[PDB]
Amino acid sequence: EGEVTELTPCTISHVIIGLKTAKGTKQLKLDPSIFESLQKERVEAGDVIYIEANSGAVKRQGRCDTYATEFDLEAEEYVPLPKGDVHKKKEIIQDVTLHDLDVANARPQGGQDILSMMG
Amino acid sequence: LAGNAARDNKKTRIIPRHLQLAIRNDEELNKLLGRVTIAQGGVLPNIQAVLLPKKTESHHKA
Amino acid sequence: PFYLDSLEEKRKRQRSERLERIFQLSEAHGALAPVYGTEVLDFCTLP
Amino acid sequence: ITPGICFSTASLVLRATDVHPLQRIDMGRFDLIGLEGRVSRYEADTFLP
Amino acid sequence: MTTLVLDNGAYNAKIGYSHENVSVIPNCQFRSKTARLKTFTANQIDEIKDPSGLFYILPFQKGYLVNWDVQRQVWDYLFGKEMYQVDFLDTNIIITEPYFNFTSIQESMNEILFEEYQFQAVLRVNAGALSAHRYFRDNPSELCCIIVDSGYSFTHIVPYCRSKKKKEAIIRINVGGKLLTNHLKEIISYRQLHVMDETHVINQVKEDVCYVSQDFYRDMDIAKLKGEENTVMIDYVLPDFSTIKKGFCKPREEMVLSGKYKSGEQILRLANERFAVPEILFNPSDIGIQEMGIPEAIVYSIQNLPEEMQPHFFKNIVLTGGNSLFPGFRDRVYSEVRCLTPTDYDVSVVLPENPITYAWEGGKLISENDDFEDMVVTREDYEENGHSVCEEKF
Amino acid sequence: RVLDRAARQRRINRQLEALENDNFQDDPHAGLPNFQALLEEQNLSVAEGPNYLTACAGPPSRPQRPFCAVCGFPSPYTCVSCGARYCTVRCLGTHQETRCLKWTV
Ligand SMILES: Nc1ncnc2c1ncn2[C@@H]1O[C@H](COP(=O)(O)OP(=O)(O)OP(=O)(O)O)[C@@H](O)[C@H]1O
Repeated sequence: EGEVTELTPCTISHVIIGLKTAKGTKQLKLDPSIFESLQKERVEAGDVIYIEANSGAVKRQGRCDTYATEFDLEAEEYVPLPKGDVHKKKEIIQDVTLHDLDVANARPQGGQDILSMMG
Repeated sequence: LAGNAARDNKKTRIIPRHLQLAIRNDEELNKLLGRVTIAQGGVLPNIQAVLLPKKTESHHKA
Repeated sequence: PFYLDSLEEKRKRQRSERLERIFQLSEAHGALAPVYGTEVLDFCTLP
Repeated sequence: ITPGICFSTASLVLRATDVHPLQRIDMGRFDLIGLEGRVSRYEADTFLP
Repeated sequence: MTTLVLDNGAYNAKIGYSHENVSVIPNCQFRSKTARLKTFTANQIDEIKDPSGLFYILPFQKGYLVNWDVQRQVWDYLFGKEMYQVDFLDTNIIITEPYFNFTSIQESMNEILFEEYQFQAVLRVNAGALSAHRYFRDNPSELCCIIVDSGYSFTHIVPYCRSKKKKEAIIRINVGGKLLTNHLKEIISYRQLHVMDETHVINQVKEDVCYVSQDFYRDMDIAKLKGEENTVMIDYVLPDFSTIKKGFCKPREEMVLSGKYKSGEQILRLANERFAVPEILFNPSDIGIQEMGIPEAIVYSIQNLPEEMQPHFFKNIVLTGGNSLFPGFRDRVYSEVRCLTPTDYDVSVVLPENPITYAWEGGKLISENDDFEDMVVTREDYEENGHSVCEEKF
Repeated sequence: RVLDRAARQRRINRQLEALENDNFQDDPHAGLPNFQALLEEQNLSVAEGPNYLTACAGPPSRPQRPFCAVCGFPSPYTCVSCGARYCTVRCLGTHQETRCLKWTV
């Protein structure tokens, strides 16, 4: 987590993303397969975003706080800058039910052609 | 209107001041009494608060 | 001549963590086997 | 053509009820339907092991 | 040995013998209607019983010497007749200079700067180099450092490696003590108690109550309402010089929120300048100067090509200069540079105990340790080598 | 009417210049009764490479704060006359009566 500072897509071999937080900045090689999602979120230098190391669940929280008022009127969220360590590794011991798993495996996912009808 | 002006000025007895203020504040009464002048009356005043945040006495020999 | 032993140690440790992470994620994504796969359906899938 | 489009309203607290990245478990390790059209029987039975 | 060390900052000439003469002497002249014709020298201002309405004949224009007359008289006074003596070998005067110079400012020295006070190793070296030398002396294990010389005219960001000025990556954002003082003057004047005449006592408000806010928007939201803890209503008494000769913020117990002080003093201060003015260093371009802040520049120093040198640079940030001592300045700079710097790199900020005389202490250490037989440029060499030897050594 | 953009830029430049006028900001009389030149000494032959010309920081990345020109508080508004921002209607009035197309500060 952190304010994305720069995207440098290296047929993409990989895309480096710099995430800024109150405790510093870090550069990550970001599995160009999820550059699709990166573009889907329209994220670019300045935004605060999440990304999950397991699947690439990039989530745009909005623009940074310091970039507010760049346009005295603009429909934005301007989420505060994260204060913790950009590298957020923490264990989740939460439990799930077996019927929840069954339901999650009952119907497919995706809108390949008309399968969007599942939403 | 004169009583309203007097209560706004914190007075009980209506005076030419209040009559002038009421006549010149209302849109239609002023149109009706534009030519009229009132004794011991006055024109609408301006506020002096504008002097404070522009210039005042400095610390020089204060 | 500029060198920082602590920085090299931190970089090596984070690189080891990185390799362990990628190995874990690669092993965790291919542990599930399909119920039918793809050749089974293509076989049963008539025109 | 009525311009009186029905216009519901509610706080965003009612929409962020299901978002907590560092508190949700990864269900990708248990899904089976997604593997039907992506993964092959041979890929899992012979090659990967 | 009667050696000497000299700093000629635009705000104040920090000079004196190497025997701990750090005494801080203003580097300009003064005139006032209470002083119709007497043009008081550097420290003669103390003779003025009423320094109200002083006019500053200063030889500096945006940090560069100009008209050469105020400095001439100040030197003839300090080092010529009274406080210090002139001698061809005793006073080992070392001089400070801006980080950029030209043949005319201090290189051409025919009977000027080479006048009767000479010695073997005349040094006209930037104050940044002296500060870096002192730092490395009190920090021997360090290889490089970034000096933040928050002076009157500039706040220079200059890297060093124990001798070497990294000229390729130095920045001097136009914001300085002069701009801060003048902006405070105008802000006070065009809101209440028009006293923008003097770079004087309002300069005291610039030092007595000014502080850098840790959270600017938070202190602002606390200031937008009357009677809160932030004490935006500083209620700074203006000195009339008939009852008091220096202003000061009234204690919190004597606050009159209605401003109707029965003492007769003009106290109607409610605005946020007291912490909005110090904030100009960190986020400029809010007043209009399209420049970067000092943390933004400390980080833009990433332009230093060698990567292995950046983690050594980031650990030796020195916040010297007179303006660096605002309450809350060092920690604010640290917070701003820590988030911008990589998470894996270490950041260590240091603020000298006396960031104004730090350069003078560095000059003292230079004198009393070495630089008498080497790195020398004498008038005898200038007479034989002219401008060449001076620019060669510096 | 409305003022142009040249006037606003000239106002900004002149205010920044006044912010460095040290002798006397408004009225440098205070009594009239080796003489090197001004900053022109080098400002007339500005060199290249590392120097006070290239030593400038440049434009910042953080957007400008919308702060009021009257009281110094946040200003989500902007006056049409000279662009000077203001916080409330009271601020706009105090501005128009002190700064407008006719007056600068
Ligand atoms: N106690 C204090 N609180 C706040 N500010 C202070 C204090 N003491 C000094 N200052 C500020 O420090 C400044 C002095 O800076 P200094 O003289 O070190 O710069 P300089 O060496 O002249 O720089 P240059 O050589 O570029 O002109 C003054 O403008 C003053 O406003």
